[PDB]
Amino acid sequence: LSIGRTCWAIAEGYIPPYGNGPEPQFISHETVCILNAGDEDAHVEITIYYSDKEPVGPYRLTVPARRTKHVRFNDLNDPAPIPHDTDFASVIQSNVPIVVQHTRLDSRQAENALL
Amino acid sequence: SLSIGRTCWAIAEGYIPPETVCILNAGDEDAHVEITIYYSDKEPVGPYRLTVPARRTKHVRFNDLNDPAPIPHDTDFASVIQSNVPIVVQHTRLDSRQAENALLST
Amino acid sequence: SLSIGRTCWAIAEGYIPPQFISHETVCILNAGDEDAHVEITIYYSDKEPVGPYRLTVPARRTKHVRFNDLNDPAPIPHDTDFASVIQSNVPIVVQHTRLDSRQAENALLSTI
Amino acid sequence: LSIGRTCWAIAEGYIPPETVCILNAGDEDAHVEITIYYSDKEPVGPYRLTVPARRTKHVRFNDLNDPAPIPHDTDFASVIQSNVPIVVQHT
Repeated sequence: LSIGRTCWAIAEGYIPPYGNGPEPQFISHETVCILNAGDEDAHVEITIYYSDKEPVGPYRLTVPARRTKHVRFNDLNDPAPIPHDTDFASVIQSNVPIVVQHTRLDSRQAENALL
Repeated sequence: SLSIGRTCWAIAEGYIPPETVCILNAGDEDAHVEITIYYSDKEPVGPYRLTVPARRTKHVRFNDLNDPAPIPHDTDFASVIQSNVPIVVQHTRLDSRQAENALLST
Repeated sequence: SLSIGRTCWAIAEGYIPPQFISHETVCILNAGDEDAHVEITIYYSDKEPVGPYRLTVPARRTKHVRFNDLNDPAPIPHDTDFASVIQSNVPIVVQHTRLDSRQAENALLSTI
Repeated sequence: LSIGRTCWAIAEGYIPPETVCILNAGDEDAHVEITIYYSDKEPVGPYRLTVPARRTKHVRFNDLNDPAPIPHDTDFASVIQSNVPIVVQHT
């Protein structure tokens, strides 16, 4: 039923600078993979920390009971989008235990060992 | 002997191309493992039974899982490993070599 | 007032040799309300540990530290396997990418 | 003045046709004993080795030979024990 905990911290965080186009496959698709094996919906709140400015408010998001959910940091926008080419860190909190795992590059980038 | 590890483990990442779970049972009692696969859009897929004998290790390829059903490829999943006795569970996602020598193969 | 993390961390691995490439970095987070006075110690396989590398991580702030940028007491010999111990007066969260995984990712990334 | 613990386990192990990085930030030498586990046969005796006080030490599994060398192209696992706390990391 309830595996994991309600508070996770990720000291690393970085979205490489790109142009005004769609982020490239050769870039840090830094994602936060979350699992909620529980029977109650997980109301996740993410806080981003920086090296020079104050923390950016609660980024709400939900992870349905008995479900997983990958969250690209780049896709975060409310309250605000994360400044690219900036070192950040994050804290993930939930009402129910969840399992969190940071990935610097998602699954389908590794799917390129094909040559 | 040793009863290292725990009876419950969770792996948030899981993805098969068109990953292995390494388990160690340093204990004296056989480990009756039950694996549950979670998805992002559908309900969990039933208990995948398996056994890890006492004082033995065992590498389980997720692709080799088939009963209740095979794991859909090109699909992001997650898993929960449970045992009656403490076991040590580990997962490696990015093969250092196969990645380091794929670059060479430009 | 997130008093998350602990006052002591250790990294068994350590090794110094575009933009999308990462390297020997120690990312630290201090979600607390008190400034973090971090002290890093570097260990080697053949010589004694190199003194306290002081550094500060302000309350409610993060901070990435390149091992290469460490210089006082002294710079870390490149092409040398080392390890480190990070201590603080207040709880901090410390994260480092396992050398192998790092090199590997950069390999896949490089690959056009 | 010690970090880490006296026991570590590694579920993965494989030498194709892997290094254990240890750190001993303590003031007492660490007498490490490694046990290799397999999927079909019993565990292979104590592989002794020492990690000097305030020192690190990388140990290639391939370099292990006493009691015996580790069969290549074979999936194995290991348990690392010490008389004093050490920090271990598989690579």
